[PDB]
Amino acid sequence: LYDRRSIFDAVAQSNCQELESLLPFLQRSKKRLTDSEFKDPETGKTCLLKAMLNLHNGQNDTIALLLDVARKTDSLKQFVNASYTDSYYKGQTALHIAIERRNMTLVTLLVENGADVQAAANGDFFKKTKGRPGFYFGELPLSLAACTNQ
Amino acid sequence: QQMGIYAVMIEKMILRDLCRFMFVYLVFLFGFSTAVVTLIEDGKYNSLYSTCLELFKFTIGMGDLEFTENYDFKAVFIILLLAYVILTYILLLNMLIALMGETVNKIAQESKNIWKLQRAITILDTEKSFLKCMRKAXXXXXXXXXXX
Repeated sequence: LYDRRSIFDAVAQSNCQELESLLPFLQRSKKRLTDSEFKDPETGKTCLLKAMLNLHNGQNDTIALLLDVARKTDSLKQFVNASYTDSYYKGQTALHIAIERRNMTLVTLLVENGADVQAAANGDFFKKTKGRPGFYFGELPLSLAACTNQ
Repeated sequence: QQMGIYAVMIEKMILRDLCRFMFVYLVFLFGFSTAVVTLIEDGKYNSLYSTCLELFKFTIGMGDLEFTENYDFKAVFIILLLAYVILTYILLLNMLIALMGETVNKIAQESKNIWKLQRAITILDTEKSFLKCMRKAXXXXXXXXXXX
């Protein structure tokens, strides 16, 4: 069995083992990696997104496994494309983060598993400082990738 | 911060200026005024005080030149004046502007932070001098420079 907490901890330390029994779990319960219960109820963060924050050397293969699991249930598209819902990071997707981190490899990977390239990150974190701040590029992956000189 | 700069400068000049300058002007005016009192026998311009006051007006912009008819030796008193009038307001004035100009090469730029100190002291005191009433007591600055 797996609750939200269980996976998020596994992800935090790049553990691909504690997620050995993962796929077969939501096969029995037919639960989806995308269920309401597998996201933070106030931000909309998913395990993939936790993984995106918990990088070590711009690397995490909990990602590769996490994606793999989502296709086997074909949560695939809406999984890779889930966005933040809090006023701060609203509309931020994993692809936004990969770029923010200047990580070709993870941009490449996300685009190949079908990240929406037109997804607008539009929360207060992506507009001019309250100061909050900060910082605006606006919104769309291309725009980001240019404004950060990439 | 516009008003403040103006406020600081006047106070600084006043502290600097009177000792270096108020005294020197007093000496030039004192000497010449004494020279004049000796010069005049009668008519109330004999008094050091009346004569000195008459001598001051030259500096104000109200100078009367040869105000007094009374006295002896004719024009020498006028030459005595022309020098003092030429000598003190005017010889004295040029060097006085010049030092400020030389600083005004500089301090004006250094100073503005000087006001900054004044606000800090006023603020620090009110809270301390505000009864140490409940008041804030985390700092962070929103930042965004790349550098990326």
